[PDB]
Amino acid sequence: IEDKNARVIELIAAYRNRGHLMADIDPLRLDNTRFRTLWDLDREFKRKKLRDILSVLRDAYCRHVGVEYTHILEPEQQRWIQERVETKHDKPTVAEQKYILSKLNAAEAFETFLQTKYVGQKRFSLEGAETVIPMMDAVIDQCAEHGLDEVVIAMPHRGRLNVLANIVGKPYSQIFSEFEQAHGSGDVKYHLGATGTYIQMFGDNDIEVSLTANPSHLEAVDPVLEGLVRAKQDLLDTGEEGSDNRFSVVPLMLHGDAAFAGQGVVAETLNLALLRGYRTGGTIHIVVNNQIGFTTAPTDSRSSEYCTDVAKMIGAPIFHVNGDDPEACAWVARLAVDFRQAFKKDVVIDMLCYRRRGANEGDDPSMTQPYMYDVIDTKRGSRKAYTEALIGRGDISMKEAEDALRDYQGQLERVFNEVRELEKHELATAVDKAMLQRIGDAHLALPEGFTVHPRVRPVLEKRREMAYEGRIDWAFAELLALGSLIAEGKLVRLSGQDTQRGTFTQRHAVIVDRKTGEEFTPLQLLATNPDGTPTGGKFLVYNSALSEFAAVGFEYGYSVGNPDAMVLWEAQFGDFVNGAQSIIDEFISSGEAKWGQLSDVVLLLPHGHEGQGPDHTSGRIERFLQLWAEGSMTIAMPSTPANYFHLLRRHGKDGIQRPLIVFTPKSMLRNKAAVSDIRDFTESKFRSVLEEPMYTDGEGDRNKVTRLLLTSGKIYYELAARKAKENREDVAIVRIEQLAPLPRRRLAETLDRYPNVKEKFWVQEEPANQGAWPSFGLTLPEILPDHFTGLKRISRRAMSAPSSGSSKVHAVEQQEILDTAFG
Amino acid sequence: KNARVIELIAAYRNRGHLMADIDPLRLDNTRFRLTLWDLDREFKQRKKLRDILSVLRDAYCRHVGVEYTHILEPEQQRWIQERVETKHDKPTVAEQKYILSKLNAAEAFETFLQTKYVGQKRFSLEGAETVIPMMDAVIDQCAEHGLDEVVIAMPHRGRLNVLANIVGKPYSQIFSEFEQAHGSGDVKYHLGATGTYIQMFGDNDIEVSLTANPSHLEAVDPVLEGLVRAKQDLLDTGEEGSDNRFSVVPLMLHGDAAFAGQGVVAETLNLALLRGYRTGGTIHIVVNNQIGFTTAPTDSRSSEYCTDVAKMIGAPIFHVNGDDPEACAWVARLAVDFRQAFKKDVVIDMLCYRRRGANEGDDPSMTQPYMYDVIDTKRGSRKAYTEALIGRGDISMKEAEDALRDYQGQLERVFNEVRELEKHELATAVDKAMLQRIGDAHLALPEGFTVHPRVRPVLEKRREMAYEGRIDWAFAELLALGSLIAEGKLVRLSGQDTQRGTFTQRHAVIVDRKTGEEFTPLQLLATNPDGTPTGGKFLVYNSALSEFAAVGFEYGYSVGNPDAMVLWEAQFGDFVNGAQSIIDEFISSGEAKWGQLSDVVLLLPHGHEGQGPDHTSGRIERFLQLWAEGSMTIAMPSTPANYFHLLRRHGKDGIQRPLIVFTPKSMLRNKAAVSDIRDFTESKFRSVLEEPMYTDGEGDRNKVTRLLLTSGKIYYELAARKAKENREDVAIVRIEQLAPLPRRRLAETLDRYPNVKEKFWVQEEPANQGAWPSFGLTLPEILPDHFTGLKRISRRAMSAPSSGSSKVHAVEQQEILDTAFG
Ligand SMILES: Cc1ncc(C[n+]2csc(CCOP(=O)(O)OP(=O)(O)O)c2C)c(N)n1
Ligand SMILES: Cc1ncc(C[n+]2csc(CCOP(=O)(O)OP(=O)(O)O)c2C)c(N)n1
Ligand SMILES: [Ca+2]
Ligand SMILES: [Ca+2]
Ligand SMILES: [Mg+2]
Ligand SMILES: [Mg+2]
Repeated sequence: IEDKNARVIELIAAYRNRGHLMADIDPLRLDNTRFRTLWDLDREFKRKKLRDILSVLRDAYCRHVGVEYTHILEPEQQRWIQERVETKHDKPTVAEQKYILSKLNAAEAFETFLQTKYVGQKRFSLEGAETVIPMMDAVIDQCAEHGLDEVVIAMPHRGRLNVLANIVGKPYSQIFSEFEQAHGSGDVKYHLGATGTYIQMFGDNDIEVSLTANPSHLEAVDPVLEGLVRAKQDLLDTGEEGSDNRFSVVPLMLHGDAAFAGQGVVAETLNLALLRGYRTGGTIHIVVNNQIGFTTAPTDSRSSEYCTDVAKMIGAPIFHVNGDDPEACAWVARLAVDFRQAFKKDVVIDMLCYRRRGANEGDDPSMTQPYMYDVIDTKRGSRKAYTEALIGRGDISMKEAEDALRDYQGQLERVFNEVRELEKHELATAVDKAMLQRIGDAHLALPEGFTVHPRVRPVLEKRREMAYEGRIDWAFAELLALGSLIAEGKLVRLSGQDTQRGTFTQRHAVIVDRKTGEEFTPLQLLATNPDGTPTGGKFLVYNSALSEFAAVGFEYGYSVGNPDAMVLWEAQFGDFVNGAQSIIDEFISSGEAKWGQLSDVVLLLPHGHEGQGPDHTSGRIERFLQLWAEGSMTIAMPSTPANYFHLLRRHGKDGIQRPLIVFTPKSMLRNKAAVSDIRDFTESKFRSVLEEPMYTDGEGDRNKVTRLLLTSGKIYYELAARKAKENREDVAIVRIEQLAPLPRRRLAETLDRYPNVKEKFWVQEEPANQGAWPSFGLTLPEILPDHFTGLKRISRRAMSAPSSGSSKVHAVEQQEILDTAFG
Repeated sequence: KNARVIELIAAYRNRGHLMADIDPLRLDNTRFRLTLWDLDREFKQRKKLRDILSVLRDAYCRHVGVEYTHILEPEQQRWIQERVETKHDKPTVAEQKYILSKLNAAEAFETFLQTKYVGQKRFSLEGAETVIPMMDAVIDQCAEHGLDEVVIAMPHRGRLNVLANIVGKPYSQIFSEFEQAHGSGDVKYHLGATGTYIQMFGDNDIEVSLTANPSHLEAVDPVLEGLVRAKQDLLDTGEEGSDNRFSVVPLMLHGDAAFAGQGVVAETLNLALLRGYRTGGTIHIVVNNQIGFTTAPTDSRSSEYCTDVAKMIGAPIFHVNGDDPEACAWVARLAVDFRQAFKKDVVIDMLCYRRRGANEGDDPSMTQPYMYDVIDTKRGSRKAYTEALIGRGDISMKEAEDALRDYQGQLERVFNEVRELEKHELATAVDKAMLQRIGDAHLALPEGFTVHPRVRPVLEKRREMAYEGRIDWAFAELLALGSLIAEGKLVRLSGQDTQRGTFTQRHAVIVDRKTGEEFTPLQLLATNPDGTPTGGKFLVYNSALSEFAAVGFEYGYSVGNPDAMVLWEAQFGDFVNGAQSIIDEFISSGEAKWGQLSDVVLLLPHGHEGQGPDHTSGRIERFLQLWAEGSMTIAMPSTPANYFHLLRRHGKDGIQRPLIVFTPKSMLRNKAAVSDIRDFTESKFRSVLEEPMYTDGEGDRNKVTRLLLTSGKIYYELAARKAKENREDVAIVRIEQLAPLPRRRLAETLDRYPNVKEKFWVQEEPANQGAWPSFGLTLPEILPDHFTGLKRISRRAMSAPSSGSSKVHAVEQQEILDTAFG
């Protein structure tokens, strides 16, 4: 009947849409509520019997795999999943089953060794979650089967050393070398990066496997992994910026259930997944879902059914899999890789498991989760269970079962023995005029039929004029630096919020056709020599998403992935970079000292007191200076276009991997005094300390100076204009262009040229507790006591905010600084 | 045939929104691009296919795109389905005229603002004015449900319009001393406000408020939630209340690019149904003008809609055409009804356009030439809706002309009113019985309650400490909070694993070994011995794994209820940098910027113990750098009793100021770090502490030639070394209150050591960290006769808070102790 056939259609849709709500995914079965005509079952429907349709639906959607995919908007993706999930799956070969068991044996023997040999390692234990090892193995093996080049992993602490041994393939001698509290991070080896080669067992392919470094800040590494992968993909000419659509470098990202639901950086990183500036062709996510977060239950950790519900944001398919079924876990891992290869989109695997040990050393987890731990106490391991089931199903003989147990024992013996044996042993930046002229000419070498917006056309003509006649402004000097690096063969990646045009309408790195909307990148012409051959260089410029945390994390990641790239991230205003504070604190400022991991990332932070309020005034110079330690970063605030040009060229050509923090201008972009001569680009270098041009080039007399004003940034021009207005020959203004490391020798040598100075003042726009004064006021009299003893401060008064909220108050305070400096 | 119909119905319900006419600009030209005899056949409840298809097209493919089949609760899917799939009778002309009056009021405000003042184009609501009759419908529907208050959080776009036409603030207050291509134009764009909404066609009124915010888009989102939650707790409504009304409604506005890119959005959505954070569902309005400064949506997000993040918590989503203010008002009322029925978030994606540019003097056709050639052909929302009402025969020409008179009068009124405005232009000690009561409370277990065998000694020890002394840090904290509850104060404590405590020291909540039932010993102190309530309460929760949203929430909670004691605890101080935007933009600076006060406490476990650079520092140097006179109190107590007095002073001083506490980890179990009963019953907070051998023992201060100034747990190590070597020539002085510096108490303490020849600031932290960067510069300036020649003893300056090796940590710690006694 038509009514009966309709009930079947509704039944099929119910299993496809909501079957996952009844699938037997929890190996602990904590929730019992979850589970709570006969003649029609043998009737054929449109041609299969109802019982056979219902058996296929129960096997596919209500067994050990919960499939969520009907939320996906692309019908072809829903169809692809449906077809692969709704078929009579042939059980794996005994060889495949034995191989999964061997990986479970290796994982368990590793955990047993680690928890028996050392005392304080329980909090990092993978016990109850060992099925993640044959699962990761299946991901990597499937990537090798597709002929891909590398799998890059990011993960937290749980099972880290097991992943090093059984996935990366690192030897025990390297893993437990100089191996080391009830809480906190263990050995530094729980944080370091690693590289290895994975060799297929039943295939003839190999693939590179790497693991990126990370802090204890859960999920903070997520955008770093994406950036590192994208840099590697651009190097291999694969993916978005490549010749092929393979995206042959795969991000494999591990997570914990509580961190995946609560950390905002997860959503920000998922949001990058299909962006032209940030896509990596889909990430394979594995959530180690042990249904606990330290002592916190999932009902206090999230407001949704699953810890993975955030991934619905980008229409990713989600697979909830029972961690006690390593075959279903391996099968889902392979399906995930196939989906990622077919659609270049993220796949999330929610592996339901348990945490056998506590949240900290000496923890009795039944104190806060008595019910969960009374169930965990009855649980046998996933290895013993999978071995028991294979004999139960008659898949392996009793002899084969004992050999598997002696493989376990041999694996345990080997790591004890190997660690026992280990314990027994224990450049010029100036360019030629022709280079400047070429970059100028590039702004007018428009494609045939291209229509420039009438307001952009004068910018291009003025850049040709500047290249040939001088008075080069800040925005053009930046493009002269990047353009000349591209001409020399360097990859330049520039990104940030509205960075193609520039927040202050100054950059125009990308220009838009007035009639078609087609994008044109003038600096990209520098990637080709006049002979028509490539330089090897490239200009990659993007408008970022409205993120700071993920975007800064990505760019840091990108510089790690390709140390030969020039990577710049620009804040809309330096004031918004505090949204990426975790990246600044945990990776950029400290990654080198903590993990030996190097980055040459540039942060461009528009900075300056101009009356636009406390969120459009400061990049927090004082915070970056406080983070600095010898050799960790370079911190600068250039006052001239040419000095900024030389700063960027020195950074890209010095052969050193060190982050550069630049406090960049806003109104000073259009200050007509803030322009440079051609000779400043062709016959000079970066100057960490600058004197007034009247003393280095003019008829100024340094011996008339009794008051020395030390400063940095745009306030120089205001100080210099007041000096000229009042003909103050008794006053000299010295700029500190490089704030960190302090240019001690150049500063001492410059000050020695003013012998009649009776008083020295550090002049700054920022409040007394901000800017360079908190560090300079303490460091300058200590590093140079014969020069800075008695150094006094001229600044805004100390404030709890970077500035006043009133532009009227700003103007009064600015004038007060100028009147004090010349009082 | 019947099967094809079932599939057709599901296709409209699930994907009809992909074909709905939601974009007023119709930028995507590919968006729109079994038999006719079956159309007249009745299907199964018995309706013709033509009728089923008309209802489905009207409900899902007109000016409203409905997303709801992702919702796992079947009763919620059914509720939406039933209200959306009905033959909707067109509104009454009076209702249409009311919607027009709100568009009249919205456009007259924008015309005035963009004509009277220069530099206002980047904040313009032009192209998005339909958000005003939409917000009006939200608030009017909340008043119709008899609710108490609507609290709004929004960015700059249409902020003053909302002040005038939603909050009801007069023009004289909005434009008072009203003050440039970029940034924030006026402080009025950031300030909080409060008003009363009076219904037009009803007899209800409702309070309407707007919370303060920085320019950091979406950062205010968790702050709004905390604020509303505190107001709900005060009204005894919602989760911690007698009724399930949740009578205070969060109304949260957003921009399309910020809603998709900011992680704090997901973190705040994640709080929506949590017992410690739920507010009964938030009404979200996304002002989706399909642009983010100069950035197109394809570079801003990886999903079809800017609102796709809201699917995380199964919120229903309504995409509505901003050129249809009737559909916009209808969806707003439906959203309020859903929120009231299910106590869950509702998201309204209002598709509109941004008439002006991203900054003053911007020509947005430079970067979006196609969008702006379409915007240039667009007539305003008010003129379009007026023209539509004329064509549909809903209003006569006289009625349309009277609507234009109403518009013209509203525009004249603002100009005139602003023209007229321009013409005029405590003891913290408790009694022994209080300590004994808090001790006894730990053993006053409910009938049949089974204590975990490892928790029972903690309870018994607490009874012992209360009566015999040697009170440890963890108990001293509960003595402070418990005594405040006994005095009638609401105490809210939360953070990651805060019920048990990260270091298994707190046990604020204990769990029944057999049933899992929670017991809160301090909640017994909310009742007097005679049985009457004190008016106090203990609200303690395990937070989600968030820092940004959790810190934002607690800050907002203290703003919502200034009489509450609100404490947020970091698992380790090292993770608080994930909440840097809240520290920088609200906690440290809200008072100076907006006059907005908070008494929030941040508890940051801190100390060098060899657990690595992410389990060592709460970054004291960063909080000290943020501090300015009167903004915050910053402390690092060394004794349980001093921490007790610090919390009691904070809760009872009648001052709304954040308190930053650097709390211990191993020092929780240090047997020397214990206090006597008399320290709680006959003392007070001590900003400076001397060694007990000089204040209570036989020590001689005149023998001291070397003074060691320090803070925190390193004191005990310095004191133990002094004892071991009998170093009478050395004295150790602790600075318990780091900010504001206790200048007088410090000077008076140091005057008691006349023979001191050298002074050293001793700290565990690297030289560029801890208190030395600020103290090394401030102490010789504020007290030159005491600290000229002050020298530092510390770890060497580092780019990380510590070494990654516990072996390196131990060597460096011993080096500090040997230098201090060298
Ligand atoms: C950003 C951040 N916040 C807090 C912590 C402290 N912390 C360490 S483990 C833990 C609970 C983690 O739960 P989950 O994500 O489910 O992982 P699991 O330990 O269960 O594998 C927390 C809150 C952290 N390391 N990082
Ligand atoms: C956290 C943060 N990052 C960056 C900015 C700078 N910013 C100001 S407006 C803008 C674009 C906003 O787009 P959208 O959210 O769609 O709002 P709209 O201006 O279109 O209403 C940005 C990136 C900011 N204010 N806050
Ligand atoms: Ca370099
Ligand atoms: Ca207070
Ligand atoms: Mg977990
Ligand atoms: Mg927008």
